[PDB]
Amino acid sequence: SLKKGVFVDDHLLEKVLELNAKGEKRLIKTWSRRSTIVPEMVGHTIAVYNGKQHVPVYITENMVGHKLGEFAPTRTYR
Amino acid sequence: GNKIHPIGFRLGITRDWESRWYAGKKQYRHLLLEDQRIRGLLEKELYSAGLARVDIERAADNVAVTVHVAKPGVVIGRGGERIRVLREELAKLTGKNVALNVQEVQNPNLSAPLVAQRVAEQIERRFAVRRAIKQAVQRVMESGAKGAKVIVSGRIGGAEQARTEWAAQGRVPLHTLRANIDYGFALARTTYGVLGVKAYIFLGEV
Amino acid sequence: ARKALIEKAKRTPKFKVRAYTRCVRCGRARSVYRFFGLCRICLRELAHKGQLPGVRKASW
Amino acid sequence: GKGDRRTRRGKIWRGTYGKYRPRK
Amino acid sequence: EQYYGTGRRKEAVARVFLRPGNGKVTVNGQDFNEYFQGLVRAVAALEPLRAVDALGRFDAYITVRGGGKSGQIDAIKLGIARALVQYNPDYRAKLKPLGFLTRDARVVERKKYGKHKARRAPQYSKR
Amino acid sequence: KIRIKLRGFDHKTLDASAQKIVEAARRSGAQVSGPIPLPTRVRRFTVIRGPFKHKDSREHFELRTHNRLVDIINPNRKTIEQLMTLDLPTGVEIEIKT
Amino acid sequence: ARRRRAEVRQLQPDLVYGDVLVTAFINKIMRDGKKNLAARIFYDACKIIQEKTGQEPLKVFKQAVENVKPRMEVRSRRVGGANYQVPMEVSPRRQQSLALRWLVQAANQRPERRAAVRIAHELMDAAEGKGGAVKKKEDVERMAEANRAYAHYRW
RNA sequence: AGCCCUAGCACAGGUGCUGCAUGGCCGUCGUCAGCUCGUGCCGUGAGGUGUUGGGUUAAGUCCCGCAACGAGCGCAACCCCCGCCGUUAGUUGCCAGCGGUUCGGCCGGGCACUCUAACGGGACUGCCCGCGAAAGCGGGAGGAAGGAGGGGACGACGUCUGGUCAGCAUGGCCCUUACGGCCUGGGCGACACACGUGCUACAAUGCCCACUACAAAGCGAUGCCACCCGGCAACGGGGAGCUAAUCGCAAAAAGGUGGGCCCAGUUCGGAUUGGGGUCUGCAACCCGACCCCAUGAAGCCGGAAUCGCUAGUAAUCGCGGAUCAGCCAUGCCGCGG
Ligand SMILES: [Mg+2]
Ligand SMILES: [Mg+2]
Repeated sequence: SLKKGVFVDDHLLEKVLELNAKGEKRLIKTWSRRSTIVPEMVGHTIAVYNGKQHVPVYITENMVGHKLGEFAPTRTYR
Repeated sequence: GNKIHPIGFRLGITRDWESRWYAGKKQYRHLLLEDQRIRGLLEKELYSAGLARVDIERAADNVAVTVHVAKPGVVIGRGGERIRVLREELAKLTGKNVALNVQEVQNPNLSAPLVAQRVAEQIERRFAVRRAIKQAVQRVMESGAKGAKVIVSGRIGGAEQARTEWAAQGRVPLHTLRANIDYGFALARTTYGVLGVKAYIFLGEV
Repeated sequence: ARKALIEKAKRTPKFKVRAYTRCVRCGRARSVYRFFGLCRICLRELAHKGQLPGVRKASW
Repeated sequence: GKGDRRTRRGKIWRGTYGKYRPRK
Repeated sequence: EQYYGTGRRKEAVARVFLRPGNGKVTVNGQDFNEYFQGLVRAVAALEPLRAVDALGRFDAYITVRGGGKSGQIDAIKLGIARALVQYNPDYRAKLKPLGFLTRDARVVERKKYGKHKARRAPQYSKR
Repeated sequence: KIRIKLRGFDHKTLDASAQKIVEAARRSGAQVSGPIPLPTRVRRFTVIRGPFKHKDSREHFELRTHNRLVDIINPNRKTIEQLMTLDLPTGVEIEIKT
Repeated sequence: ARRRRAEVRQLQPDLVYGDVLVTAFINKIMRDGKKNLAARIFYDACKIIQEKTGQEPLKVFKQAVENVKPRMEVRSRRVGGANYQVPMEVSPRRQQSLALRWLVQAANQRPERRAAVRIAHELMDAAEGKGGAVKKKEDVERMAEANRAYAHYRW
């Protein structure tokens, strides 16, 4: 399950870090569902692609080490 | 849907390979693909010679390439104006230095792989599908063979129901290992679809 | 898609994981032996001709 | 037997090694 | 001084030298009963002697390798017998009636494709 | 003291082509420790006969490397002559050693 | 067995009492092809007929077996209208097998927790003539005899 | 000139439909003892005879008989492996025999033996009894092997309008700013259910732990990894050897011997779930396998039904390989005990 970094995506932090020099966005869309949710970069509601669309996932502290797609489920009535 | 390939079956006695070159577990893949694109260009751009075997040898950057025909000169020119073009084409893709023999079969109606092509040719020139078989067998049986047999698959005469004409003579002991039976397979790209032609010539023994 | 595919399998790719074998003859994704680049089909074929050196029918 | 990764058999069968089947 | 036979039995080969006198039997550098320990049938391997009455008035030195403990057991049995025909022509006329002299032709028959196991085919359900 | 390897697909023409090296090293060399045959390295392939589902009924192909070994204890240039060039191998490999 | 009448696969004699009939028995005891353990068991069982009775094991074995051989049995028979259990005699090869089969089975049905004891007791209790083997012997003999009426077909 | 870039054009491309337009290749009846032809003869003819009959065989195998006499595709035999002996050959065998041995066939010394691998020999109903017209059948001797010694490869005319246009080839038809292409993500892994094929068990002829060469096919130089150290371990360091009958994967496991559990849903059985980690890979949520701590489910040998196998077979126990970064392999193809 890894232990040398958290294999989280370049294009995502670039956008998170440089969003947090004063930034409060929900319109933030992404296809990088395999990137680990990073220590406390919370607040911002990410929009995750499940294969069909982007899901409004508002993020909290207690859901950190989890990868992004655990919240954007990929199939229906399960 | 039974019956082995009769060369495959006999690569023990009674028949040797179209490639007598040794090697090992990282060259073979490539010493092969080459081996093939060689015959790739040869079989396409030398059809008229009428090339039966295309035997090949190797020993690091040399290659024997003994091309068998019975129209041997149609490969050459009238002195060497083509056979020079070819040792040129070969070594252009084969970044190596290519030998290039040429050969004559003293009797081409014993060359199954020709007998096939001949009959195949005829079929495209809307010929007599059944007397072709009748003739070709008699040709091969004429050149002192011990046994002959020819097969066409189907759409015989453009027919909508695919059929199968066959004809034979003398022995063709397809179950004997010491048989020495040449096997020729030819295509036939007619307007209405592809026929397929097989040729079998018996000779051998002890 | 078998054409745009046979080609793309010759390329070098973003990340080497996306590589793979492919019957160089019969352009084929599955059952391609490493010591040949050859689909079990386009293979049983050559083998029978003798175009494959030293390869015999096994029997015991 | 062959299904307990914590028997020795469990590991022969699985093919693996570890505490319950070490590499000699 | 010396005598020989070569016993074989299904991947198992038996180098056997007898010597006169004692009764002890070294096998791959071990006493018989250390190599064949608990293995209830081994006492048979030296049955060829009890056949001729050389009960235990030979020693024997024996290398035996290849495959199996019980196959070895029978392998030896062939040596112990093929050895004494070559220390007496007439050691024959009462080992044939018991046939300690036949090789024993039998061997792991081959795994065939499509079967599970040589002969055992798989399970037909029909509907 | 010469140690030359001989690998092959064709069993009959190692024992052929490299038993010219048990003559042209006996006639102009001297002592010979004969050909020693090393166990074969058999490479089996197993193919389903048809192009489609018939998972039983297959064919078996094996390509077998026959390995042959030669030692000769008189290293002259009396020998490196027919054993420099005078050929009849055509799909062989050789390792030259000392 | 359409063509020939099949040779009775012969057995190596025992490496102890020297009896075919023993190995026969040993073979039946054998499970997954483990003849070793199989043999240990039968011998270790002969030891519990010293410790228990003054008699010689072999004699007990023989005499118990002889006690579990049936003489009659009902072989089934179809006829177009009903099913008929027809009593015929028992050929000595079948006797041999049923007995030895039955012993082992009777024996593995017993309570004691160990191979060599179950064998032993059974062997004793049946040479006395009160085996659970001997049950499924007098039953067969009885089942014939009760169907003594149909005993006039016997093909 | 080439070659490249945009604007055109002729064209490419399509795993888009048709296996009932096809080729090739496979499966099936079935390794069943059959299916035919030439000429003669019988019949107005379709056809028959031959190929039926009697004996015999695994077999249309042979024999005797006969308006038939022969032949071809089959069967058998020619090829591979396994059994017994010889010939040739020594970086695998060895006190087999003697010397040295830090006691590791390691060091000289030697292929005798074992083996490795190439060629040969051997079995033919040839011998004796008995029956028979014959072929051959029942016995016996010799012999490693008897009467097809055991396993393969090998599939007749043809049948199933069998299978496959998605391996490839191919007639035809349909798409051609899209039924072509390229990418990011998702799906092929969904789950009230129902069959197939398996794996693992339900235990004491058993489980557990310790020790204890019986070895008999294969794979390895962008690799097999000996040996050291770190870690309960997966694995991570360093690092030797071997293009490999030399070095490595490699421990075979059932077995043997000791000990332990005492008939308990258990020291049987290891499903489920919690947690912490290892590895491969750009990346392991959906969707990897591995190690360890915990959790321990159903299962006490299975209704009516139904499958496999006749001997080294079945039952049972491990070993390797192919594809492959890794792997969902309990599958497959193989090896021995
Ligand atoms: Mg009439
Ligand atoms: Mg699927």
